[PDB]
Amino acid sequence: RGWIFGTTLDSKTQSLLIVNNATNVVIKVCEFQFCNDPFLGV
Amino acid sequence: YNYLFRLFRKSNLKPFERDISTEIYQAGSTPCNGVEGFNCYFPLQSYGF
Ligand SMILES: *[C@@H]1O[C@H](CO)[C@@H](O)[C@H](O)[C@H]1NC(C)=O
Repeated sequence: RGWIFGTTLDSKTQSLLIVNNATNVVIKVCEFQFCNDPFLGV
Repeated sequence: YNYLFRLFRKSNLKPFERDISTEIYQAGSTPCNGVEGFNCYFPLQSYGF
């Protein structure tokens, strides 16, 4: 359902994130905190 | 001093490349250890208009 792209993928620098959640497609590049493995915990 | 520019990098930017990275630029033999020093420079500067 999704992808991370970038150089370091560290949740610190600029890095593309793409997620499908069935209601929407959500895209971010954020210089911001995420999980080290942000799977959808259904 | 609120307006800033980059002065150094590994290589010149590609068309519309938008690199924020603030890590110490290593320009030679010595490692930078997370600080400025010999061969090791902070990549941003201010105009100070
Ligand atoms: C999908 O993401 C949007 C925010 O972009 C959110 O409003 C929506 O509730 C999400 N859908 C689900 C099923 O969580």
